[PDB]
Amino acid sequence: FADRTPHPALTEAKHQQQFFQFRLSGQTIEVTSEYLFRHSDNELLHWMVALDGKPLASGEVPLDVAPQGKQLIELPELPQPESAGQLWLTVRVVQPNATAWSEAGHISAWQQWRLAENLSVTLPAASHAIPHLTTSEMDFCIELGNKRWQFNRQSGFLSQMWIGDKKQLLTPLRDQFTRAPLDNDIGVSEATRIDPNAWVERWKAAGHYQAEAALLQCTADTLADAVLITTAHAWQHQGKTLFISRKTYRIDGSGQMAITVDVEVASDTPHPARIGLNCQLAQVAERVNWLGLGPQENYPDRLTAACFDRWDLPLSDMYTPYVFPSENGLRCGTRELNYGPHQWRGDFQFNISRYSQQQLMETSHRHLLHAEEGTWLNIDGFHMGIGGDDSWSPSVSAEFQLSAGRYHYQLVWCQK
Amino acid sequence: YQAEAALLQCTADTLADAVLITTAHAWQHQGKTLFISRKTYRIDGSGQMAITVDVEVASDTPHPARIGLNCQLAQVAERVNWLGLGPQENYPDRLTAACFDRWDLPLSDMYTPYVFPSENGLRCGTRELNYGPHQWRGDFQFNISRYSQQQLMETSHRHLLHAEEGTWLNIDGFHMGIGGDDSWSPSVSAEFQLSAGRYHYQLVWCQK
Repeated sequence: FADRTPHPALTEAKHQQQFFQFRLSGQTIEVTSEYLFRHSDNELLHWMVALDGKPLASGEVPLDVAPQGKQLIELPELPQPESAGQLWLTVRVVQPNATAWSEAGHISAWQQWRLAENLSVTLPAASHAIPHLTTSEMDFCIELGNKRWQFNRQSGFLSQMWIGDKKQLLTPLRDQFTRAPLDNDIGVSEATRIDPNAWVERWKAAGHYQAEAALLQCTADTLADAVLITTAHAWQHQGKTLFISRKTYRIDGSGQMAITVDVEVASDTPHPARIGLNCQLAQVAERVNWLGLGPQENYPDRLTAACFDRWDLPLSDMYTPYVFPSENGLRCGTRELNYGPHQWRGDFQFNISRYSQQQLMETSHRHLLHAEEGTWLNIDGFHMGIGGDDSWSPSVSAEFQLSAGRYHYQLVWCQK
Repeated sequence: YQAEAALLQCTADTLADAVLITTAHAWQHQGKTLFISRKTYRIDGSGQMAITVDVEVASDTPHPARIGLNCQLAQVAERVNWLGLGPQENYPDRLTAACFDRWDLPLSDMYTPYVFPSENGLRCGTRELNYGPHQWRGDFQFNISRYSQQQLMETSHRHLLHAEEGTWLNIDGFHMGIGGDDSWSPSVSAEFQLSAGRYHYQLVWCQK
């Protein structure tokens, strides 16, 4: 920024430009120096092995590598844990002494790998409570203890949740296929010249910002130990169907709501910017805690600098204050998200903030944004890349476009 | 090749207009779990059986060659009719020559008689498959023949293969590439390996 505060992209540059490259083969790390003239005389390697966030083993090794040379670091016998989960190894190069240009402790290079995974073969514990279904003309209502869910039979969405007598939502949980466009999406270098190939022009022309959801199906069924809700919606713009979404909600005796989503996208509509859900939660909390890539904003085509771990930040750090407001603050590769009493589990990307996508799209300057009531949550199964080979022509590469035609993802929503 | 399926869950439920069966299995080899598979079968009043499959693959097992279903059908028919890429054998990294259309061939043309027997006769990008009274719909790759995968793996020469009773059907949601930059070192490119960790696909099985 003009005051010399970093954008999140600066960390991506730092990581790709590092002077140490790493390879893993079994228990061995090979370190390669990309210095041309200096010996690595102010460098030590810290390694850590963690199991879904929890530390297991750790260590340090001095680096003694000639310019353009290699060093092989053998790791100790790593622990075999009992429990399920993925093991992660992280190495970081630390400069122990100050230089003319850096403090003591400066981190100059890092890298992360997956080690052994143990898949979870334990079935969930059978609860004695059965959720109860009530049918009115307008609603399906499910009760279990103090918890209550309500589904609107006309719109076909989850419209409210109660813990005790405290409402949890200000806006229903609905599909989202759009983002507040980024500068790379807008694709303009001269204010007088509009490119009809820019992503934002293609999305407005196809009617992605105006598309209306029509209900096809909304049904409720009692199983032995669960209530199952089934919905289907079609998004249409002037006759043409753009997207179809089929959903199941399974509410069991443990309180957990499992959401399964299947989406179809018309092959001749421009590929969508995302496939996910959004809602406005009623409560504002101070912290956000997640298990996934972080701690800074990261996107499918800008996530090599980010590391899998357990991260915990104040809500204000989950918003990037770009001077021209846009979609911002995404975290990819996430397995668990905790915010107030809610927990979401799955394999998803999310962003969380006090500004809606509609507000970020309508506002030309960051100082004109005002915090809305509650918190906006966007949870995505899939998200398009951001591009940036240039900013005045489409720059997202074909492997980061959502072009598959059919998409599946699942979430669990529970109260921790 | 030796992995054994252990049952985790098998449950049945009546809905308003359907029966729903739920199963889960784990494939294990000497303590280690390689794959988990969760399935639902929904049989409705129209006769159609909808199958939904979700698979998890351990990140440190070598990526699998395919993720699908197989069975041996009791009947032998003369023709195979499908809507999808064809008419010749095609694989995810060799399908640019094939064209989407409605194809109809005798069963014997769905087998490629390579002199050294192997996996053969796959058709990708398929939306509908008809064989005798059965119809399968979805988005899948399939192969159909009188030889099992076990027979093709054990037999060194094509003249020593014998037709089994009935027809073997393999229906895949996902299939690895075949490679061939060379044949004496791993040659499948990373975009054709099944490395995603989690996989979903669905089929409808009905009687036309």
